[PDB]
Amino acid sequence: MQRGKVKWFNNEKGYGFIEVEGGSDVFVHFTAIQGEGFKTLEEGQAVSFEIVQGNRGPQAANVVKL
Amino acid sequence: MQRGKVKWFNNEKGYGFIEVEGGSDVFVHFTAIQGEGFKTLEEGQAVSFEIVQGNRGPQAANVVKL
Repeated sequence: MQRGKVKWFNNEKGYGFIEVEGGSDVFVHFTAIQGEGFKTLEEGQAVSFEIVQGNRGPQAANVVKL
Repeated sequence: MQRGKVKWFNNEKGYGFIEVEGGSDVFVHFTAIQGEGFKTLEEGQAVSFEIVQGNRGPQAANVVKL
């Protein structure tokens, strides 16, 4: 994967951004989150993930709570 | 976003392909499958998905079983 920290995530809207070292923030949607738990993330949370290119540009995939 | 059908899926390894009417097959990994329950797909199952590009080439995302 790749590593970063959740910059913010709105659990009502179902999206937020992941902050990365030496890079632009990366959009994260709830559908990308891994695990049986409720599909939410919280400010400051450590994650591993993959950057993929969709029709709107870069986005996270395979987002795992560390 | 579009629909297709599962071409095949190797349950042990957790990946397979979705076949698209008039288009190329799309690789699908279990981590893209939405919903609760054991992450798996069955040959012939209709699905909705999006296509993203990662380091390995095009792959499915937001795979929903219809």
